Amino acid sequence: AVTVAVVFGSSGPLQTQARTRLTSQNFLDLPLEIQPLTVGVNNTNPSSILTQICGLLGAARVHGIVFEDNVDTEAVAQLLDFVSSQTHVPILSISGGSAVVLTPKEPGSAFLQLGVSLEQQLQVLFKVLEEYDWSAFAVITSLHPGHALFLEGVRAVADASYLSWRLLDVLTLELGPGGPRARTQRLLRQVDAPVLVAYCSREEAEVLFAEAAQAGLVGPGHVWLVPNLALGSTDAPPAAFPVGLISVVTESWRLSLRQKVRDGVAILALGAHSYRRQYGTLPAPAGDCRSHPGPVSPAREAFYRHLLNVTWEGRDFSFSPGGYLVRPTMVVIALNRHRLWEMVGRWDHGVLYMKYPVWPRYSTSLQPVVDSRHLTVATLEERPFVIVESPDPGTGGCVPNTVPCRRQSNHTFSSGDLTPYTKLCCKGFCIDILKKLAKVVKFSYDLYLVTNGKHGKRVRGVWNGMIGEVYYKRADMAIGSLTINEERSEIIDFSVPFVETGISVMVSRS
Amino acid sequence: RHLTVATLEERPFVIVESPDPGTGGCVPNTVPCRRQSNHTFSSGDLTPYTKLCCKGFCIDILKKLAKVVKFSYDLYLVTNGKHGKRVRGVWNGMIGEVYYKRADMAIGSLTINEERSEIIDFSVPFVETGISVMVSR
Amino acid sequence: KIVNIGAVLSTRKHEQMFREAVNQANKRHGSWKIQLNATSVTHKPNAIQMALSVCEDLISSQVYAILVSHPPTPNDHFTPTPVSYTAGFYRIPVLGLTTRMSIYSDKSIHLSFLRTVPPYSHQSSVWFEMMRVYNWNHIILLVSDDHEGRAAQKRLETLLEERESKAEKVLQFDPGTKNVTALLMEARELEARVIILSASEDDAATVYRAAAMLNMTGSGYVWLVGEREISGNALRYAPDGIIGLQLINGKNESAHISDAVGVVAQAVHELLEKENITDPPRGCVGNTNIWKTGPLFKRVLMSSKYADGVTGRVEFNEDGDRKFANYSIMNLQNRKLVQVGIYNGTHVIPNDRKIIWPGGETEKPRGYQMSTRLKIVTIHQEPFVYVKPTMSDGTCKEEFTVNGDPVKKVICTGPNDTSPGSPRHTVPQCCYGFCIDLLIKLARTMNFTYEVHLVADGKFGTQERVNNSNKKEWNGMMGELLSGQADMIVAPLTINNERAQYIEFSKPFKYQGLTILVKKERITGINDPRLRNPSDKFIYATVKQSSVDIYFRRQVELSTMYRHMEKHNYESAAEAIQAVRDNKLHAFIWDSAVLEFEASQKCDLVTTGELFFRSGFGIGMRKDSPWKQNVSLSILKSHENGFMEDLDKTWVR
Ligand SMILES: *[C@@H]1O[C@H](CO)[C@@H](O[C@@H]2O[C@H](CO)[C@@H](O)[C@H](O)[C@H]2NC(C)=O)[C@H](O)[C@H]1NC(C)=O
Ligand SMILES: *[C@@H]1O[C@H](CO)[C@@H](O[C@@H]2O[C@H](CO)[C@@H](O)[C@H](O)[C@H]2NC(C)=O)[C@H](O)[C@H]1NC(C)=O
Ligand SMILES: *[C@@H]1O[C@H](CO)[C@@H](O[C@@H]2O[C@H](CO)[C@@H](O)[C@H](O)[C@H]2NC(C)=O)[C@H](O)[C@H]1NC(C)=O
Ligand SMILES: *[C@@H]1O[C@H](CO)[C@@H](O[C@@H]2O[C@H](CO)[C@@H](O)[C@H](O)[C@H]2NC(C)=O)[C@H](O)[C@H]1NC(C)=O
Ligand SMILES: *[C@@H]1O[C@H](CO)[C@@H](O[C@@H]2O[C@H](CO)[C@@H](O)[C@H](O)[C@H]2NC(C)=O)[C@H](O)[C@H]1NC(C)=O
Ligand SMILES: *[C@@H]1O[C@H](CO)[C@@H](O[C@@H]2O[C@H](CO)[C@@H](O)[C@H](O)[C@H]2NC(C)=O)[C@H](O)[C@H]1NC(C)=O
Ligand SMILES: *[C@@H]1O[C@H](CO)[C@@H](O[C@@H]2O[C@H](CO)[C@@H](O)[C@H](O)[C@H]2NC(C)=O)[C@H](O)[C@H]1NC(C)=O
Ligand SMILES: *[C@@H]1O[C@H](CO)[C@@H](O)[C@H](O)[C@H]1NC(C)=O
Ligand SMILES: *[C@@H]1O[C@H](CO)[C@@H](O)[C@H](O)[C@H]1NC(C)=O
Ligand SMILES: *[C@@H]1O[C@H](CO)[C@@H](O)[C@H](O)[C@H]1NC(C)=O
Ligand SMILES: *[C@@H]1O[C@H](CO)[C@@H](O)[C@H](O)[C@H]1NC(C)=O
Ligand SMILES: *[C@@H]1O[C@H](CO)[C@@H](O)[C@H](O)[C@H]1NC(C)=O
Ligand SMILES: *[C@@H]1O[C@H](CO)[C@@H](O)[C@H](O)[C@H]1NC(C)=O
Repeated sequence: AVTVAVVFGSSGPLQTQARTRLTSQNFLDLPLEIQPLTVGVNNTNPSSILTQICGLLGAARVHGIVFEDNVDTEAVAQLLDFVSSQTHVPILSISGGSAVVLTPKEPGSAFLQLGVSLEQQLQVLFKVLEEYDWSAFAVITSLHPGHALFLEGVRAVADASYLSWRLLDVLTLELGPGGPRARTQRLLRQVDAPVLVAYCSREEAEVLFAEAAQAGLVGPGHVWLVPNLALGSTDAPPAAFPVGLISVVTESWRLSLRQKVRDGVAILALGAHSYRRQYGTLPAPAGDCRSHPGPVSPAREAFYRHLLNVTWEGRDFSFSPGGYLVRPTMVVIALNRHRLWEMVGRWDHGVLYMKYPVWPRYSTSLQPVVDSRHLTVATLEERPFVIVESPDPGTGGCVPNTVPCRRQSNHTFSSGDLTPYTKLCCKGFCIDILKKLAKVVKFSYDLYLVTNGKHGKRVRGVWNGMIGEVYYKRADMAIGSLTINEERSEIIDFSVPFVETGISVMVSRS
Repeated sequence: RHLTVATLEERPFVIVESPDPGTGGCVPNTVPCRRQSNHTFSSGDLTPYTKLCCKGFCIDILKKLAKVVKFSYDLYLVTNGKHGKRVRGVWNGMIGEVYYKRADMAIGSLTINEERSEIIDFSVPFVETGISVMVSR
Repeated sequence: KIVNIGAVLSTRKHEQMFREAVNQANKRHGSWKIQLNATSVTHKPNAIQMALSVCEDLISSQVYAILVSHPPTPNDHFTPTPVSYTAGFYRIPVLGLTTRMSIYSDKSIHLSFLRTVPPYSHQSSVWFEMMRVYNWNHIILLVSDDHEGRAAQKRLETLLEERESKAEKVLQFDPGTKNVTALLMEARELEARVIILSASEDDAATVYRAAAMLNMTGSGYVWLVGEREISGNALRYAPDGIIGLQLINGKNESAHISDAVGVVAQAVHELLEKENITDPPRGCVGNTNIWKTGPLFKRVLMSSKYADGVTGRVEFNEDGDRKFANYSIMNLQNRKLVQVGIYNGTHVIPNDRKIIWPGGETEKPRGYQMSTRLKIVTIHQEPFVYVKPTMSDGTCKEEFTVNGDPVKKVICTGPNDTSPGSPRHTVPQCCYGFCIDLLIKLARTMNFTYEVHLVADGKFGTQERVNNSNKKEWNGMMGELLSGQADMIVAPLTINNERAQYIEFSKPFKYQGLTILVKKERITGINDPRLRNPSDKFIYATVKQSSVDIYFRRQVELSTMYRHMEKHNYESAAEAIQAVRDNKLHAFIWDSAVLEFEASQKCDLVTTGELFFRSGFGIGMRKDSPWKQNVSLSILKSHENGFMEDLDKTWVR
């Protein structure tokens, strides 16, 4: 019946090829049983690729081709696109390496990459930034070919968003093996931004992270975000990658090669089945190199369209006209303390599912200690100085000039170790003072309210309130309506008073 | 990006001072300005131009414009006539300097009117004014 | 060490020319030991067989760079693609000599690709220069939907956005599709008289025939096209008087071969000093890694000033494209393609002959044809524009001033409709007042006729995010002026930065500010603590989609101001004044010119504080409208003689 071919190039064990056709007696779940064919190049060079595709085409009449590569191979995507354009055969790229989206396809192309574009990744990264309320970021791009598309995408996403996205500085570096050591440290030394979005290849990403570590740009107080270009073989990341690096991948990142091959075979089978049930006949197999078609046949243009909109096992695999995946279930992953890539959030349908209410920061990359510029600011509520409010319903988040403050835990029912918090928006005189202080001294802060006590009172030998939080190392500083007196100065150190107060008596003049 | 700005002294808006002898230069918040170099004051090789310092409303506006539009500029006063009047078909003053391309732009107490707006271009007014009558109480 | 270069040609004779040229290049240089060697291969019909031919011979030999030409018969981007892909797999630089497509400028697809000839997109640059020479501003971009048209449009838009300008409209013409008459019919309406075309031969011929059908080739129009539109089928049906251009050399293969081998040899000699040279992959089979020196070889090859070539100085830009060029400007004068100038690279140089424009005129035509019948929009503001119902015979009540002067009235079409909700019927009324008198004077002075109509939704207009989308779109008189339903706004429209980006404002015809109206005096400006601390005790509001809304929304210091305002905005100024007088709203923030007149006439109300946003009313027009200066001059004249004083005295007592 239907002939679907699987092409290789990941090398590794050689027995897997047999399994690739053993699964022939596994597709009984899929209607319209498919005859597979397994031939795998082991040098992944243009000559072998072209010759093996030529022989595979010449030997048996194939209806679709599935390609897979390991990692970090650039020009294979162009070769597969060229072969698809010439021979007019529907190819399907799975796994990685060749799954990086190649945006401008040839008019007759049928590459149909199983990847996600740059614009969607930037959309999800900006959604994450909105979730964690990081309005001011800086963009660091190399001279890798494609940075122009990245800049256009970030500008488009910034413009096409309700939030007032701030672009602090865009600086183009010059990475590469060895290269020009200088002119990067100087530029990275004067980028004043708490969150950085970087775009560079795997080796360039490693070099950039090493330079930033030498430049004091990693650790708490600095959050890095990268697309899949920086990630290579997520099974094992390099040591130069800083803990807390955030990226966005597709759902299939955790799947195995066999599962991806099954998914691609299922996609081709469902496309062929839809074509058969629409036209009442099996799809016409492709030809070979000789006698190039020229104008795309109407049957080809119909089989391609049928293959476009296909849904399998819940997840939808609709393909954009450009050849990539439109509206996929994307997962936002990050590098944990133990240097292992683990999922942090999902995307599903336009809605973020983050498992950290507050973004964590770790003692990693704190060799000079002073790099711990991050602070946690305990605070209370007093009507003139600090006032909280519910998030603005129109655009979520908060109103401009309103710092997001998380109430201490969820004491109403979670009065325990449970970390999840509850978000509110804080403003007032003391919040303005704290904002100006963070702008001048150049530090970052996590503002949070206090639930145990109000301002501090020695009860049974312990301290509660903001004084209690600061005295017990739970907060690096406390700001609000905190009065300076002798008992508090003996256990904690105050600052110069910024508003003079005292004890006063109020009466009724009526 | 280097604009040549012509101006003229008008007490509320433009004020010229000699630089402070003690520090060599002059007080900050005061843009250095030169006097027209037609008459050479070199006296040999010292300086062909009188170096003063200009301050006031119009100079503050010009500094704000330089910061916002991100351009650099010098500043020189006009010693050939007042703000500008057509005499024998030619223009003198600030309008003369701008119309004959001796300066990029003219700033100061310059009123927008039809006869000037025909020969040169004008920006949006930044302070309103007109003909007014002064009498002694 | 023998450094070998390679070439893929078609004629089987130009390869001998390439061998001769490389021999001469070897005869002249710093070192003579590198023994520069050359190899060549003829083109293959099958693209896959062509790529295999690249993998053999060229790649199999120890080659450092590859050159590729194009057969004379136009085949477009089909022949250099396989060699480009195969050599970009190993980052082996490939120099194109005759290909013109812009797909090879994209470094994401073709990684190691350089060219000695500018692509079709770069032609847009010279058009910009011509637009600077003849001061043309209103242009139409009739471009194909393929990659070439998109690239040319993107480059022209980038150049235009670097300056302060914008193309009037673009028209996407799907390649190979007949009936382009809809696009030409759309473009005929627009004010722009400069037509710019970017399409293939068949598409150019089709649009030329369609334009001849629509008489769009007559006097006043200007046509600027590219190389593809003055050759082949296009030239046969091209209208006379079009201005095209063509590259000087273009198809001189030998010049581009000598000029390429010279720069390649210079680059090799230049980077040989640093050494660390890595031998090439030596065959497609048996290697899977890129050639390490390759990227650095391309990087040093891109920056190579070979200023001794046949075709002049050779320099490459950031995308590996030949920086400069010389384009000869061609005019179709009586079925003959005559040259009238040469583009040096930054300015077009006219030396001989005279340009004959399509209409037969020997005089440079302006790039617009502003019509006489002018549609003018207006809003209902009491001191400026009184709108009154017309009697059943189609004219409204005659009236005279107290002094004894006749009140001039015009007919207008407003939203008067009995149906609820939106305006569902445009019943005419009669309009008069300050703005209408100014309009009558302006029309008399500038010699144009007008049709006055009222705004649809009763709002002045601020840009707002359109529903079920993420982009912001204008509304009110602003939206109607920008879209094209109205050609000029004669109404009390406040000048501000947000509107000035898209609309052109004349000189202010009325200076005023913003003030606060309350019932008949404990408010001082917008700085009183009550107005800085919003509460139910003191409620304040403005008119939705007005200048005050924009002013408060654009202020970071006054965010709470706008937050409180958003809960109580009003549909119109008159209903807001009525609500304030009836003790339903406490304070109303609005323009001083209207608020002071209301306080004087209707009494029982007081204006408090000093004006906190001084601005003016101005006539609004579309961006870069040709007759802005006229109007501005007239307005200034009206300020000088007596007209604005009379208009103030007669209307706003
Ligand atoms: C996926 O897309 C194809 C084509 O866009 C859809 O095929 C259409 O099916 C309807 C009825 O089922 C026909 O009336 C149309 O003519 C078909 N379009 C063609 C032939 O181009 C297909 O239905 C889509 N899948 C689903 C599940 O709806
Ligand atoms: C210098 O270039 C010539 C180009 O002809 C090379 O000669 C070719 O060499 C290859 C490989 O040995 C043969 O397959 C061709 O048949 C040869 N062509 C001819 C016309 O003889 C020569 O090998 C090069 N010199 C080197 C690489 O040292
Ligand atoms: C393209 O199609 C349109 C149909 O919308 C044609 O427009 C009609 O043309 C005829 C004759 O020219 C007129 O009598 C009709 O009034 C037109 N209709 C409209 C709605 O404009 C047009 O002629 C076609 N052009 C070509 C070249 O085929
Ligand atoms: C390409 O250009 C070169 C020079 O620009 C042309 O070479 C000329 O050839 C003619 C006869 O073929 C000689 O009389 C000239 O002296 C040559 N020029 C120079 C500077 O020596 C060459 O002919 C052109 N090729 C084509 C196909 O037009
Ligand atoms: C376009 O043509 C002009 C000729 O007018 C070229 O100018 C020549 O430039 C070279 C090197 O810069 C000089 O040696 C010649 O003397 C110039 N010619 C003249 C007549 O002065 C110019 O180089 C050409 N443009 C390009 C890109 O080659
Ligand atoms: C104002 O415009 C009208 C119409 O454009 C001008 O009337 C034309 O005048 C010319 C000669 O002056 C005649 O040849 C036309 O036949 C007239 N057309 C119409 C429709 O009357 C009028 O002259 C203009 N006023 C001026 C120039 O002062
Ligand atoms: C602005 O007004 C001036 C009048 O001073 C116009 O200049 C005249 O324009 C007409 C037609 O455009 C010409 O026939 C006259 O020769 C012009 N007069 C002079 C002295 O040059 C000018 O055209 C108006 N601006 C616009 C855009 O129409
Ligand atoms: C690659 O080619 C075949 C795969 O069919 C394999 O048997 C051979 O050992 C491989 N050659 C290598 C790894 O050099
Ligand atoms: C509050 O924290 C608890 C602790 O796990 C969590 O279960 C709950 O969902 C949180 N409520 C929120 C975030 O509204
Ligand atoms: C330059 O100065 C001379 C006096 O030396 C005087 O005629 C006038 O101010 C200037 N002359 C010009 C501008 O021709
Ligand atoms: C050349 O290569 C050597 C190692 O072989 C390296 O140490 C040196 O830095 C290189 N010089 C360059 C790339 O300029
Ligand atoms: C305004 O509309 C109403 C309802 O349709 C109509 O009765 C009235 O005549 C209209 N006004 C004029 C001036 O025609
Ligand atoms: C307007 O947008 C809302 C979403 O906020 C949507 O529910 C509604 O259907 C849209 N209306 C129209 C007419 O598109």
